[PDB]
Amino acid sequence: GTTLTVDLSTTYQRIDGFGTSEAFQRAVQMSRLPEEGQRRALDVLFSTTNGAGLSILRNGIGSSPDMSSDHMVSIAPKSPGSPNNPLIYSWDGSDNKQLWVSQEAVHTYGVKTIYADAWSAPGYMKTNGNDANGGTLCGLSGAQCASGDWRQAYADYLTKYVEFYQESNVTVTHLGFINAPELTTSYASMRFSASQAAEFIRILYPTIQKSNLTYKPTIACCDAEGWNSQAGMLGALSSVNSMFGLVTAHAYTSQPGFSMNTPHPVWMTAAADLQGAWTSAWYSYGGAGEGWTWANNVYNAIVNGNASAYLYWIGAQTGNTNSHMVHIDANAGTVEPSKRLWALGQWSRFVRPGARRVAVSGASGSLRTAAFRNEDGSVAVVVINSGGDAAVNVRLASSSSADQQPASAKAWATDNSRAIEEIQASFADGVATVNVPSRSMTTVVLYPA
Amino acid sequence: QAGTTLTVDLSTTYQRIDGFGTSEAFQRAVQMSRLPEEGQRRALDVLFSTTNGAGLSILRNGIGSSPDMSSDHMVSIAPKSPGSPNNPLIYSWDGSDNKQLWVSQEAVHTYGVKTIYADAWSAPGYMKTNGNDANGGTLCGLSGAQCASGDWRQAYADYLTKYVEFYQESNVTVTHLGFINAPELTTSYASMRFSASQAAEFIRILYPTIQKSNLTYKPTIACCDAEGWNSQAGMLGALSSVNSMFGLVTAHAYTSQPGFSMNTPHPVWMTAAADLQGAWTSAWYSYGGAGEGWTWANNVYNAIVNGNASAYLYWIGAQTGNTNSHMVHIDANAGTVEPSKRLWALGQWSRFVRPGARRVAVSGASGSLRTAAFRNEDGSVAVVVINSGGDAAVNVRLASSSSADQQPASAKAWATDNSRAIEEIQASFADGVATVNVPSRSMTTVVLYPAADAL
Ligand SMILES: *[C@@H]1O[C@H](CO)[C@@H](O[C@@H]2O[C@H](CO)[C@@H](O[C@@H]3O[C@H](CO[C@H]4O[C@H](CO[C@H]5O[C@H](CO)[C@@H](O)[C@H](O)[C@@H]5O[C@H]5O[C@H](CO)[C@@H](O)[C@H](O)[C@@H]5O)[C@@H](O)[C@H](O[C@H]5O[C@H](CO)[C@@H](O)[C@H](O)[C@@H]5O)[C@@H]4O)[C@@H](O)[C@H](O[C@H]4O[C@H](CO)[C@@H](O)[C@H](O)[C@@H]4O[C@H]4O[C@H](CO)[C@@H](O)[C@H](O)[C@@H]4O)[C@@H]3O)[C@H](O)[C@H]2NC(C)=O)[C@H](O)[C@H]1NC(C)=O
Ligand SMILES: *[C@@H]1O[C@H](CO)[C@@H](O[C@@H]2O[C@H](CO)[C@@H](O)[C@H](O)[C@H]2NC(C)=O)[C@H](O)[C@H]1NC(C)=O
Ligand SMILES: O=C[C@H](O)[C@@H](O)[C@@H](CO)O[C@@H]1OC[C@@H](O[C@@H]2OC[C@@H](O)[C@H](O)[C@H]2O)[C@H](O)[C@H]1O
Ligand SMILES: O=C[C@H](O)[C@@H](O)[C@@H](CO)O[C@@H]1OC[C@@H](O[C@@H]2OC[C@@H](O)[C@H](O)[C@H]2O)[C@H](O)[C@H]1O
Ligand SMILES: O[C@@H]1[C@@H](O)[C@H](O[C@@H]2CO[C@@H](O)[C@H](O)[C@H]2O)OC[C@H]1O
Ligand SMILES: O[C@@H]1[C@@H](O)[C@H](O[C@@H]2CO[C@@H](O)[C@H](O)[C@H]2O)OC[C@H]1O
Repeated sequence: GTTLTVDLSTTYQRIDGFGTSEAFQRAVQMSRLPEEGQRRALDVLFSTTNGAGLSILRNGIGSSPDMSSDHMVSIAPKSPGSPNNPLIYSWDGSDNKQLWVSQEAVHTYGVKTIYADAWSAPGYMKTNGNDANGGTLCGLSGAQCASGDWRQAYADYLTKYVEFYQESNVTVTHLGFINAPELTTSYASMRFSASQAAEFIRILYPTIQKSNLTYKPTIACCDAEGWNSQAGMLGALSSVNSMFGLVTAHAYTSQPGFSMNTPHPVWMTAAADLQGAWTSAWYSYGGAGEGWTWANNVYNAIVNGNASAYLYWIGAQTGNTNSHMVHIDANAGTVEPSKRLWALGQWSRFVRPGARRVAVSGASGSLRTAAFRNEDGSVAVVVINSGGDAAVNVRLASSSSADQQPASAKAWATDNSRAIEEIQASFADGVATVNVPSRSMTTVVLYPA
Repeated sequence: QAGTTLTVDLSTTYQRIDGFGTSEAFQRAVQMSRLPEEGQRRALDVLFSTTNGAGLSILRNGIGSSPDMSSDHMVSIAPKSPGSPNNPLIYSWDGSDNKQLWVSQEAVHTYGVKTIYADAWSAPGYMKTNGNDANGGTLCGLSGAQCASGDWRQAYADYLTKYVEFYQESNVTVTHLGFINAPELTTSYASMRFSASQAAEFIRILYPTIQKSNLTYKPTIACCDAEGWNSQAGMLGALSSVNSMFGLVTAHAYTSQPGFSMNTPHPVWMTAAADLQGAWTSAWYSYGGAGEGWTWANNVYNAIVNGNASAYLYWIGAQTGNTNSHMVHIDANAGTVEPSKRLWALGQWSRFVRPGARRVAVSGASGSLRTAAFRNEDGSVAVVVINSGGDAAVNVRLASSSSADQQPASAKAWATDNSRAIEEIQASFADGVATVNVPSRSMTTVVLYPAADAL
């Protein structure tokens, strides 16, 4: 059959993980389910044995005065009157139900990567006096305010949000201070040029470093709405590459189809079929909402976009568009996972944080392949099969060390009939033989003893 | 103060008490079986008799993991590997289970025990990363434990189910089932290392295996018999995803004490404690030392009132040897059995606080008295009085708020102390109030009985 030979001596990017968000009170929607529904939603998102095994949670650092509509209330919703005054913190022990989701992810399911991102400063820190409708942080170049220079205050505020999480037994590992900085919206939004982002990183970095935080989070930038948009910010960011450690971008205004010129890992932090009528299907005709489509979208972001992580926009939510992976039926108190959840899971269950992408060769026409060596030495080989059932042999290169060689193998597939379902893996003399199902994503894993 | 009045408020309730007990694992049951017939009967009586012994209501058995009965090892029902987990397991039943089946049959059919907790300390060696039931190692096929020989997770679930079926076919119902013991500890004897995450992983496999089995009674899954409260409490977060698939939290009292309530929806049992290394003593009170009956009466109190425990098991019941690892001493040469006052301390609880009792509020204790109260399923109310002072005149009553048909029509009392082993004392009863002289340095239990069916 087809023989796929993994070359562990040819390496690419590290994989930090896969995930999603419950921002904008999507966590509050989850919190209103019955106990059994809450548990099923958390399980299908985070379970490493019986769900998607998502390894990254992205939270919003709320900017709004209250929890009206779907707004994320800020930890400091009321102005202290001057940026020279201590901020007025009113920690509610909830953070828009994101603290609960985070505690479950970390303490119940073993998630270790928590990305907190502000879509805006509080309104009193901004040129327009409002967390919505754009505007900029007071005190940046070209943004003087009568009320004062709020740059250090905003750095102190973000540091305090991370401290509140720490005191609630959750370590925020990555910290963002803008989202879609190129776009004014009717909801939480804030306009920074790439230059202003560099200016603010020079203030935020020493604030974190001098803080009493147990773990100093890595600063991220800038959650632009597409690859091209974020790539256009990298020149101005290059002066501060010693002071941040993660580039973030979405997949809306352009696709993750090229390697960005940055020394940092690059995460694709939001993608979705936002407008698409709800479908739970794996494959029907290759539509934009189909699980098969999203298995390939992830492949493309990793192999062509050089992404180290891939986050779907929203995990569990109500509504009937493909903006989310897991449908909440608030009436029945029920939870329905789409095959998009299982697409992201077919990746995340087997390609764990700290994996290194490695060369695989031998694929035929109708197979797209990628390989990853996990920190534990397990070698996950992804096979996306656009044809009929295919006999595939998976092995390491001749030149592989005996300590890298597998003593056992397993395989799982997602297709129309399967949700990360274990399939037979014949194992003889370092070689795993699997029948990759028609129109499936199959992951074959080679385990050392 | 016409004595100290203890007033029970039946409207204020706490946890249920499932019972009190011990184990005869690691061939301690074999040591009992070697006694002359009268010695066997005396050992069984002092453990289980509800009239003339400690009335222990729970037995904890080991699910043997060893390839043979060398040393004190518990031989497995499946000591020989089938080579591969695709192959049916090879069951080699000996009709004995390291003499635990006999102790169980006597407990259930002679003495009325209804709760039988079977716990594996290891899978058989051939199912593990180290190929041995001792020296730790992990079940093959769990996350972080892939084995050349295969994935033995389903096999181990099938094996545990089959152990329960062999008991069922020998007319004993296993009510509770554990699959690890001290999962944080590697030892030179039966031992197996699981993280809390691995335990949750295995529960997701074991639960449906039990539910689809042909067992007459589906036992409740327990976890995880950690060596202390702190160690077990640290496992609860990873276990919380499978709270719909198990029903009992278990922990020991070695590496920390049962001094706080665990955050779990399940009943919590303290399934092993002992003065393991203390020189044998049979005494109730000498100075408050680690082996004394008085100290163990207080350890039970603390586990129930401060630990929120629903059950309390001493490590071993009857055993040979010269330490306080056990409650009842066997002299294999004399063929004799000698209960310590630790046996009588646990019986001073278990005789009167029967399975299903609900802990209830009691007020009025003076400085020398520690008190707790329990409403039994039959409406009888057991009031424990632990008295560190001289003889204490005490009155025991229900709160005036009580329905007149909850109010006792009779009362009895028993005490354990340096001279008494669960000995009846006077409970003078007038107009719903029991009056007792609680002896110096004793544990006394006063029971208020409603009239019930009696004219
Ligand atoms: C000290 O230790 C105590 C334990 O020893 C501990 O007590 C525990 O307290 C918590 C918190 O108060 C209690 O949690 C509540 O539980 C309610 C359900 O309780 C009933 O079901 C339980 C589980 O039953 C399963 O397991 C048993 C054995 O495994 C079986 O006997 C059962 O058949 C059943 O098995 C089935 O299900 C299993 C999975 O669960 C499955 O594996 C199995 O195969 C099978 O299919 C019982 O244990 C419990 O029994 C108690 O109560 C009965 C009746 O009084 C007694 O007779 C018993 O002796 C025993 O004491 C019950 O039968 C939940 O409903 C409740 O959740 C609701 O409320 C919360 C908020 O508190 C809401 O967030 C939630 O959404 C729920 O809301 C619903 O109900 C409310 C009504 O109040 C309503 O307003 C709302 O709209 C909605 O409808 C909560 O989870 C827990 O039960 C206690 N345990 C026990 C054993 O009592 C105590 O806290 C400790 N103290 C301290 C200080 O820490
Ligand atoms: C893909 O992304 C990785 C980062 O995830 C890039 O790795 C960097 O490569 C440069 C140039 O060789 C090194 O000096 C950096 O130290 C690397 N960063 C890390 C964190 O490893 C890699 O260059 C990217 N690939 C392409 C084709 O652009
Ligand atoms: O510029 C026009 C484009 O269509 C954008 O609006 C798209 C792609 O860049 O942007 C996306 O719009 C929808 C956003 O979702 C919402 O977030 C706020 C919340 O209150 C709403 O309920 C959501 O619909 C998404 O964040 C954004 O990337
Ligand atoms: O880590 C060191 C500690 O002292 C542990 O050894 C203690 C308390 O955690 O653990 C206890 O050690 C003795 C064990 O009893 C033995 O069980 C196996 C049997 O073969 C032996 O004869 C017994 O001594 C006890 O189970 C354990 O809790
Ligand atoms: O490894 C396999 C798991 O991936 C599988 O998980 C299931 C995925 O589909 C969901 O609908 C189920 O709830 C979940 O259990 O279970 C089998 C296991 O071998
Ligand atoms: O109710 C009382 C029993 O608890 C008591 O049991 C005795 C306890 O001490 C043991 O040494 C004896 O063998 C045992 O009979 O017996 C008297 C009864 O009133």
